[PDB]
Amino acid sequence: DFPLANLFFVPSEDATAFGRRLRAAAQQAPIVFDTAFGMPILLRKSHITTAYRDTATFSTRMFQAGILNGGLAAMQGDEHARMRRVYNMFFLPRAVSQYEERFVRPISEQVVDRLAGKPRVDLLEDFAMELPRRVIGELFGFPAEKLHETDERVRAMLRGLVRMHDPAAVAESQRAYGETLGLITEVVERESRDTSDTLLGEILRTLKAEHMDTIEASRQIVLSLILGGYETTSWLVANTIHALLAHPDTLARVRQDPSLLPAAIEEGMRWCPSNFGVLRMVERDVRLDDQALSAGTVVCLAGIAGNYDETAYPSPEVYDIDRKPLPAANVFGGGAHFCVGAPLARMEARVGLQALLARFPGLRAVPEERPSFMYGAKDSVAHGPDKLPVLLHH
Ligand code: HEM
Ligand SMILES: CC(=O)[C@H]1CC[C@H]2[C@@H]3CCC4=CC(=O)CC[C@]4(C)[C@H]3CC[C@]12C
Repeated sequence: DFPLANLFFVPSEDATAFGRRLRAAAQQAPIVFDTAFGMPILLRKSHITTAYRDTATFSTRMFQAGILNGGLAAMQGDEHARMRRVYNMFFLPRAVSQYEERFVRPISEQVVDRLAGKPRVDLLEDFAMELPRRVIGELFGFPAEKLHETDERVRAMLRGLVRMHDPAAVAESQRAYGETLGLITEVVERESRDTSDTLLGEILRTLKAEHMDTIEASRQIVLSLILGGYETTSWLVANTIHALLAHPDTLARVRQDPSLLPAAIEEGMRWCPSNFGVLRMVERDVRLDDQALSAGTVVCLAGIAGNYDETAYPSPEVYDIDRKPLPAANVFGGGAHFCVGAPLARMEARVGLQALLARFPGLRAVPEERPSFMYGAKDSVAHGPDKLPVLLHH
């Protein structure tokens, strides 16, 4: 029906290959069928914009088939709106500033402390993964090590949400959720008590006030903070520091002027996105110009196919934090489901990188050890590096 393509599981030492591959595909056809994802990938900007706006035709009901069933992302319409308002409260600008001052700045200093006393470290495992894990730890009131133990299971959960037609991926996702249910239940039970003094405690109290604090709803709060708050945020941090390490003159500008960090992060989401976009379910036969999609089909909206559009972003292969306006991020989705955690993720990248750059004026990539980039790095559902080895001192 649509041309066949292999857009995702392709390794390269070039961080731009992923973005370039999606743009080139979009130039050849508006929709491709990906041989690994097993579903159509929409690449054309106008079609993606139509799809994000029309939730009656492009739903998230495919999440009712997997481990997110019962959670926010699987909800539609008014049910979705009501729970979305609860989540929104916890990610308002002032709430985020409060997390920055109370939790994220001190944690970032502690994570950077642990890198001291070593000539070289891997910023992927030792920084990019560590910081978001410890922030979620703080939100749960549980030791970050307990989350560290779930890494394989977390990635197994996510792989089956994306490759949802692959029986091995779906089975491993459901099994991994089963194998994490004890920890999730323990966290919910403790922070459901009147003695809770954690942010998760506050979220569960708000659900209780709305008579929404079912067993399933409370487990799904915890699940969403793990999958988005820990794992997915790690790769944004990783890709931003890679972009700076790969462009030493820009890294030096940003250490001398930390007010440039928001720009470095936004341009990094364009230049080296950690995500392609979203999944949607076609709810009724629909025509997109001369393209036809059948009711029941699950699709990917690959919003990042526009990142390397040279009419929009001249010299798109250049990491340029001076672009104006800054590029609109495509990694958080769109429409009514646009990532509710995005303010926290953006703030963690800024505060974490600020602490790292201030602490290590000599920071530089290990010249000899080039990272390899792929969608699916380390069995994740992210486009990112396999390692970020650095030298910390001159
Ligand atoms: C770089 C970091 C992150 C990326 C790239 C990301 C990406 C995404 C994407 C693509 C979606 C689906 C949007 C759609 O269907 O339109 C999403 C939804 C969601 N994310 Fe994030 N996420 C990140 C961090 C976070 C964090 C830190 C949290 C929580 C603290 C979080 C919680 C959620 C939730 C609850 C939803 C479902 C929203 C809804 O369906 O209304 N995510 N995220
Ligand atoms: C590939 C990627 O990074 C994106 C594509 C679809 C996104 C997900 C969509 C659903 C979702 C809802 C949550 O509550 C947590 C985050 C998640 C689990 C998202 C994580 C990141 C994902 C997996």
